[PDB]
Amino acid sequence: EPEPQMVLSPLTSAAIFLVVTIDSGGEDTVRDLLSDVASLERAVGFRAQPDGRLSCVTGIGSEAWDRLFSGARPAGLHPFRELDGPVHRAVATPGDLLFHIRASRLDLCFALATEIMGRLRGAVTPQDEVHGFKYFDERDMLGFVDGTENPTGAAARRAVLVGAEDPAFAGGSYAVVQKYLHDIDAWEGLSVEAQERVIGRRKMTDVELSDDVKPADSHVALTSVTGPDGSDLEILRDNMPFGSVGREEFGTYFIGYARTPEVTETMLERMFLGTASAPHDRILDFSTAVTGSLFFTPAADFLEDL
Amino acid sequence: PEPQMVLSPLTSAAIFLVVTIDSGGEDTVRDLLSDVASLERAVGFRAQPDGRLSCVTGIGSEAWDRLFSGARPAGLHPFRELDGPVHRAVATPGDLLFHIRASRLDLCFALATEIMGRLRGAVTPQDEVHGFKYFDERDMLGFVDGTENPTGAAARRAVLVGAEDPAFAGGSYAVVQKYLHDIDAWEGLSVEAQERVIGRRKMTDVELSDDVKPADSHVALTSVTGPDGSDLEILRDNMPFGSVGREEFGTYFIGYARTPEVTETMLERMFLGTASAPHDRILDFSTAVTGSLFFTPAADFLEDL
Amino acid sequence: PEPQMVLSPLTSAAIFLVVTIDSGGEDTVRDLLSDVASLERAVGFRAQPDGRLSCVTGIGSEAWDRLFSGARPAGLHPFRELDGPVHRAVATPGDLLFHIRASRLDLCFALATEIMGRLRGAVTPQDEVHGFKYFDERDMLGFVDGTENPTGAAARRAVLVGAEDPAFAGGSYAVVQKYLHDIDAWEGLSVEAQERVIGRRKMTDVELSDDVKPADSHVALTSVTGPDGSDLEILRDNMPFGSVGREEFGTYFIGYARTPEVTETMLERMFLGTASAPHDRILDFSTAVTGSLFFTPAADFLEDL
Amino acid sequence: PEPQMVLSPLTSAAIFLVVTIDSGGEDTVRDLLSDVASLERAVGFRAQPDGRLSCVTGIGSEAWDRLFSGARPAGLHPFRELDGPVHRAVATPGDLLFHIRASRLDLCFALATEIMGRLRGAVTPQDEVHGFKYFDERDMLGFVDGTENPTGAAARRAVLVGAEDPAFAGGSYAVVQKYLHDIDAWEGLSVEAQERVIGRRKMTDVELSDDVKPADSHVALTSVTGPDGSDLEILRDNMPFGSVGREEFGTYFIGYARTPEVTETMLERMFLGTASAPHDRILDFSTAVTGSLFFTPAADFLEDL
Amino acid sequence: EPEPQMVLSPLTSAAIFLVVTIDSGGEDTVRDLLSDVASLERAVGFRAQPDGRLSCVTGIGSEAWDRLFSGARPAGLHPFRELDGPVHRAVATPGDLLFHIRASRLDLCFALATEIMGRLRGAVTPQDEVHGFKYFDERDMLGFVDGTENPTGAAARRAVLVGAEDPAFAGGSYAVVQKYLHDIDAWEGLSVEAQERVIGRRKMTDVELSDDVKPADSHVALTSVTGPDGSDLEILRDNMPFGSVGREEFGTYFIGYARTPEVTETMLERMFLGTASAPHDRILDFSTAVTGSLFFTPAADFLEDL
Amino acid sequence: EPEPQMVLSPLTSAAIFLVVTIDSGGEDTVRDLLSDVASLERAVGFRAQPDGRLSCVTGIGSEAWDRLFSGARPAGLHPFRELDGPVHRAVATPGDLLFHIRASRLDLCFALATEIMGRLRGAVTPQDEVHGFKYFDERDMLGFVDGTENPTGAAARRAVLVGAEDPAFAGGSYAVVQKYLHDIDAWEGLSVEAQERVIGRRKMTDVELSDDVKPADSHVALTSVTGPDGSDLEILRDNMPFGSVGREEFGTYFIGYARTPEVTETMLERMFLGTASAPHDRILDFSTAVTGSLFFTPAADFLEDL
Ligand code: HEM
Ligand code: HEM
Ligand code: HEM
Ligand code: HEM
Ligand code: HEM
Repeated sequence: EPEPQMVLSPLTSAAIFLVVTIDSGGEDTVRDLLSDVASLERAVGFRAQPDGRLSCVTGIGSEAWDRLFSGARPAGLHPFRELDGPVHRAVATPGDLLFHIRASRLDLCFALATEIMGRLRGAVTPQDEVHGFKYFDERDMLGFVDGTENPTGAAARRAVLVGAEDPAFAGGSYAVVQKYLHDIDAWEGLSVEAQERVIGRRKMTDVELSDDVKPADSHVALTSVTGPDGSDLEILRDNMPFGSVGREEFGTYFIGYARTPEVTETMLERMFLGTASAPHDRILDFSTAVTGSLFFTPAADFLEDL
Repeated sequence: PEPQMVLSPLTSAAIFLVVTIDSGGEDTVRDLLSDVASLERAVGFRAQPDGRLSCVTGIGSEAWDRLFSGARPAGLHPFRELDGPVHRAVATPGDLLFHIRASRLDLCFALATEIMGRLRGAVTPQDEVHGFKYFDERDMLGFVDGTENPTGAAARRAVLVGAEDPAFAGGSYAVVQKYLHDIDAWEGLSVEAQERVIGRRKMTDVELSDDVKPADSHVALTSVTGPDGSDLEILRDNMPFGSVGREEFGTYFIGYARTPEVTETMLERMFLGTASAPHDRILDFSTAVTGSLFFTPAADFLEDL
Repeated sequence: PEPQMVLSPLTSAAIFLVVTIDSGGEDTVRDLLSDVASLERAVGFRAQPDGRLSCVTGIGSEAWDRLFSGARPAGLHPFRELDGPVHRAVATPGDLLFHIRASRLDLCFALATEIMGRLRGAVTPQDEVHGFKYFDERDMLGFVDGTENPTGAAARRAVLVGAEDPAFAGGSYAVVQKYLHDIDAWEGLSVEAQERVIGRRKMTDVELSDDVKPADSHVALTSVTGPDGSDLEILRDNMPFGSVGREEFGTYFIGYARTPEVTETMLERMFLGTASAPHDRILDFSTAVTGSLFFTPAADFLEDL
Repeated sequence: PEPQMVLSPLTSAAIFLVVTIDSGGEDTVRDLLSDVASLERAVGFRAQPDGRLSCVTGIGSEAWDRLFSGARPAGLHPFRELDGPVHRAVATPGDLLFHIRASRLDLCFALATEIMGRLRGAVTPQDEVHGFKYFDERDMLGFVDGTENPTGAAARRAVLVGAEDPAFAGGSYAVVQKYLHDIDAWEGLSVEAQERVIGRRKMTDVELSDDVKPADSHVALTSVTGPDGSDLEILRDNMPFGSVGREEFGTYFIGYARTPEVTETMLERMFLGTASAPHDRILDFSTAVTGSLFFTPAADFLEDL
Repeated sequence: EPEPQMVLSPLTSAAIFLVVTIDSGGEDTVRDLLSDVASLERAVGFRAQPDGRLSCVTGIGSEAWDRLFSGARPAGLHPFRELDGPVHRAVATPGDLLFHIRASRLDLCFALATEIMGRLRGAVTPQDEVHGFKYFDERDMLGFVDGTENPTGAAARRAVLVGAEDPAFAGGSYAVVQKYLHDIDAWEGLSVEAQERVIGRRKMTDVELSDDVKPADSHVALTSVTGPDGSDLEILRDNMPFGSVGREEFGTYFIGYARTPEVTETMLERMFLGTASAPHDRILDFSTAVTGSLFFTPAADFLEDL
Repeated sequence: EPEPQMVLSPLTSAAIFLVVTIDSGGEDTVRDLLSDVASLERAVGFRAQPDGRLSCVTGIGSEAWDRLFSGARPAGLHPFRELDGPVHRAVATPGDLLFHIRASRLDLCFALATEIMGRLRGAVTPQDEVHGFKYFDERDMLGFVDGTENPTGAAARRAVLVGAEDPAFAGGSYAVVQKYLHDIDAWEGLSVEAQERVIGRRKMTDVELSDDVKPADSHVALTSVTGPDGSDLEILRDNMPFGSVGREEFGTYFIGYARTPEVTETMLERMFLGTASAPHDRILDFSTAVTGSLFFTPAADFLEDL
């Protein structure tokens, strides 16, 4: 049985997201580090038993996969697909390796990131680094509770882990990342009731709007997708807030895990390109994506066996 | 099948709500049942990771027949009043049970508010108790309460319906009784005399030897063996409650079991007695003022309505 | 002079008990008053360092005359009923107040049990509320409640009797009112309209600017400048309480001040209005169902009798 | 088969008790063994949810034959003394092991008190150590200790007896050794020299790379592969202990494994060395003063007595 | 203003009590350590802020004082006085220095004890070392809540700290220590109600027995002492449980702080020698003192300025 | 009478440091914000009682003081003095207003910073923003415990608050800030013993090196200063780590409070210009100051009485 990485684990109060590209000639250094990442996680993490909750999920992009490995590839691994809507665009930006590092304290995340990057210096170029923090009662920078309808238990396993559809890569997952910045000035121009209509849930109490008042171009409406067989298509989101007050940067770092990119891409298409009933997701009128990358997060034993 | 959170541990706060369904309110109730898990997530997610909010929803026998057209769970029936020579276990109205737990009362109250907001005009409240942890898991009689609950696999076996009733697998049966205690009488006993009523040491919670443990002690009467030698177990999530001004010192009893027959066997022994015991001595200091039985279906049963 | 714990912060749990003294109950009460500090330590020491148990004991005007001869506190009088054009602040009976707080309800309940056990047959309960923290220090209207309470030296100056009444230095005066809210009406307002009722932003708790704050908003009416230009302040320890099944969503108001005149001035503005404001708009959603005044003596007063 | 809590994590407090069984003590011991799980619950339930009390009970080779008729676990034998050219792994008496862990020492102490109370007059104590967490999971040599323990499925595979000995499935083997350290000699080494003794970086706990890791380093010598190319793993629940007055700075070693052969292989490598290492350098600063081997049966084996 | 040592600080969950004698010729070593002890306490303690709560209170015995210092001695400092009752005895045992180390965790206590003893090695001989631990809800090994009637606030300051009566030593205090071992076998044979009559309070609830039921030879009656002024004489007790289950050692480590030894001495005299109304304190029928020592704990500035 | 700002408060797990300049014409907006900052601190902080521990200390620079206020100036207020050593330089950088925001959680800090900067938009220009985090057991990025010798209690009050020497500004303090970046690659090539000789304390245990082995150019030797009266000159440090792993930015944000800037300036002179026995503080061989500013932090009531 393949052991997954920690893709099913819960939100934490601190996170570091690091995205790098692999420099020409840096492949051997990267493969050696991949084989040791679990050992590094334990080395740091054991220090803060029992409440540290340190984990690291490592993802590899399509272009990078083909530079690192030979043989079969995961069935759905491709570069992030840029979505060029009439109004809003989802950009593709460079990224070969993702390290999604979580803990209950930032120091543990920082210590592990330090160890990883120490091993990679001179082999990679950093592309993005975000230090995420919990904001009040699991809110995002738009002031709404964010993560509520994540799947749990068996449903999460079924939504997130590769299975018999791609048996050589069972136990893996696909992660899509996008860094979003928000236009807080425009957002705060809206009444609370108008913001609720953009999201599709009540702001303070986080209760979903009734189907009779929920707009068709609300975020919740557009990201609710059912498959041809009537099943709900779900993803697991580990979004974190971030920002810088003096630069007026207020962001949401989006990261979504799913057993095939087709689920997450369907959601993104609905948001950016719209449906017969909605031109686009109204959340995008206040949110700009500035990065966009797709990664395969292999089963943990795949990494170990390097 | 995914169960509701019937296996989850005791918490520091709880709200127990029992309502009856008004004639005409059935549709509203089915709508609400389909959404209860949603509402739980809406409130609970706000307080990850330490909130530990849960809600277990149960449905009574008469309500079942009013709400659903298909098969009935095999063990589902009205609570059976037990008319003992001295003490009585009353059967009181209740169609729907919401057993709400969290580490803080606010989460319980917020969720209860949302549930009741959806049911207003469809149901009549019968009982509402706000329970609280009392020191080191003590009840209002001063004893640790819940010690011999089953855990892990033993709990699953004792609590969850399985292949004996396969269309309802993952469900469970809850019996509730609200008890009020006569604390004046109880406090007139010595500690040793109280230990003989319960069957355990008061301060340390160690079981009395079989040599010393009276036949009519509570632990003796609620220890039941099956014909296959094995102990019959239930999972109890009792909480204290009360009002000092009204001299109300209570234990809210709630017991979960894979069949009601187990919890009914224990109640029979308590109230009706055995060869060796007229009745459970705990009932000399405890009066049951409610009594209701519910089936708590698997979570996917409620979602699919 | 050692004050009672009138300056201590909000806690997550409280019990408020208000009783009247039966005729012939005086001596039993006096004996209890002399022991209440001892009882608080008896229970509270069990939960050091985090229990934070306290009990503040207050005595009403009529009761004062029944219990004690000699000097009366200068400001002590029965709560004054306020009969406004639309809203009324009722005066209800109460001779003794016990304001019990802790970080856990069990500690409060244990202490209340001890106190009432010592008073049984000498007093009659008038009110009992069990308050709980609601999210991030919110009240049942959904606003952060207590923000502008004074701290440090400013609190001491606002709350404790000093040289103006030297025999009773270190005392304070408490006004209590139990309020029930009309949540259905309140929830009919937009958040922006709610903010204009209160005078602060709802989610972020920032005060509205003076150019937008309505004259009949709550913050506007309860901001009162004294003879010297400075704000007259009180210390509020309001707690939410309620019952979902009875649709009872409440705020237990308790405010401490060095003279009742401050609190009474605020009440008059709220209920009777001013030239600028008909009445406090919070009262269009909030009904007072009790109203009592108490003097809370210095701790050494109680210890000596 | 329900295992005892041999797979559970390190805790901040522990008591290790080793005793021998006196003449005629067998019946008393068998009665205790049947009740030990009940005693754990008695104490443990008091400190839900965070007490994390557990007790693992082990029985030695000679004791097994005195207590039980019928089959013996395949791997149970007396601890094998190893007399190396420089260092010795001593064997000392021990019939019963109690490995008691919790998040607080009180819980461990209370359970140990109850156990020893039942055994008074039937057993002679041989060793008692009260262990405590030291900073960030450090040992008395200043190194993080426990990092490479197996977890999850790998831990089950490494620790629990399976189909190779089916009557005893769910059991495990525990080896204990009390080590005292020469802290003066240790503190005479540079940090970098200490890291070469252990095989990991001192502050950050990162393993030295293979190019730099000495062959007589502790991590090198206790890394063993079976013929399959499989890593042989044990689960260590080591705790620091000591007495400053007596200059007693210790490590209480306890390691669980599915067969004693794994742990014995490691001890042989440490004490007797390999082709490339005379002995483990950790032993130049560490002296074993006890050594015993126990079998820890499945929990239901004990309950069935 | 004299700065006291942490003699007013509350009970903690962990404690080490160390008593040593000063070997011949060890005086200079000890004086240097005394000047450094606050610095050692910060060196260890700062690592664990804000919740470590580490403190160390250093005391010096009467004989040791004369060996260490010339000039003024504190007025109340003398060797502990042996009390030879008809039945029970309070023994006097050697002790020149006391270290009363407290924290929320035993590691901090142990680390600081280690640094202290490492500096005193070869200059001192250990006489006693006890590792105390909190037992449930502030109970002692007899199962009673212990510490309830300790003074707080200004009442504690008045009771504990030397003031104008000995101005050269203002902000000091006096500590008496006794290690007690209990006969738990005998104690656990009593009914709870009989135990309550020994102590003077309710066992489970910790409420004081009323005057009309409390026995004259109960512990609470014998340790309640009114001064000339008709006011209560008070001490501050930081008693901790300790023991070893194999040796049947179940102990109370008594430590009591007071502004003058006369207060603690009066209490001990009542307990061990009794009154007109009581032969002795019934607690002593289940408790044997095996050490007894008296220390002065100077103001912190005294130690640093030597 | 005078209530200080929270300059005596302890270290917390999270901090934001914001330094801004006041734009031409920004003065009135700033004065209005200064009068409201306490109300904003309460608006956010009350939400998180009792464990949020939110505070904000507001400082004003020398040039800004004269732009903002008429009448008396604090006696010690002047621009930060650049120190140009032979090897190392302490740079002076622009800064009119300092907001030192601390809490147990970063969200509270970020929320309050957001409210302050929202009021100042168009009136100020940000110069520096640092989000500090606790690193293990109060360590800095050099791996040493940092803060140990801070004064406490009465000694802190005396070291930090202005008193009768400047009675109009009694209850204020002076803050010096410097953002340091560390050369961790160079630092990590030193043995632990060599690092200990740079700092002047044992790395793991934080015990001070004895006076025989402590190098005269060690950090602790150079920042140990006695006044003419023989007494130690003390400051209160609230230094926090910060960093970005991808940029290899590993920093110490230095902030030191004192009753007069002369104390802190003497320390800086010793560090940067050295003594007869030490060319400069060895810590500076691994640490570069990239900001340097001096602020007066007035009593709370001074800000309010605007
Ligand atoms: C731009 C920043 C984003 C923000 C601030 C945001 C915020 C939210 C919020 C507040 C909710 C409702 C509560 C919850 O269930 O989590 C929500 C739901 C959801 N979001 Fe987003 N979201 C963002 C981007 C995305 C993206 C890019 C996707 C998909 C690619 C996505 C997929 C979802 C899904 C599947 C749900 C659950 C809908 C349901 O089944 O009820 N979100 N998000
Ligand atoms: C006044 C109401 C009740 C009180 C205060 C109470 C209290 C207790 C206490 C103190 C114990 C011993 C510790 C423990 O194992 O939990 C106990 C055990 C138990 N009670 Fe009750 N109980 C009550 C009602 C009931 C009822 C109505 C039932 C069953 C219908 C029940 C079933 C049990 C069971 C099964 C045990 C475990 C006995 C054993 O296996 O040792 N109890 N209860
Ligand atoms: C229905 C009952 C009440 C509710 C729900 C309520 C709620 C609030 C809220 C939300 C605030 C703003 C935040 C704060 O500073 O605490 C506030 C402020 C205040 N309330 Fe009330 N309150 C009630 C009754 C009263 C009463 C009866 C009094 C006085 C007799 C009073 C006096 C004050 C005062 C003095 C302030 C501070 C105003 C300022 O200076 O900004 N409140 N209340
Ligand atoms: C003498 C006292 C002992 C001390 C202080 C000690 C300390 C340590 C330390 C610091 C580590 C490295 C971190 C870790 O992975 O836990 C380690 C690893 C280990 N120790 Fe020891 N140990 C001792 C005795 C033993 C004994 C007696 C055994 C086996 C019979 C043992 C088996 C192991 C194993 C298997 C590892 C993991 C090696 C690896 O796979 O990396 N240790 N020990
Ligand atoms: C590179 C920036 C800095 C780092 C990493 C740093 C680190 C340290 C460390 C590790 C200590 C020893 C433990 C302690 O007592 O806090 C220390 C002490 C000290 N530092 Fe620094 N420091 C730095 C800059 C400064 C600056 C700029 C000053 C003064 C202007 C200063 C003043 C002090 C003082 C007064 C002490 C206490 C000395 C004693 O009395 O023992 N430090 N610092």
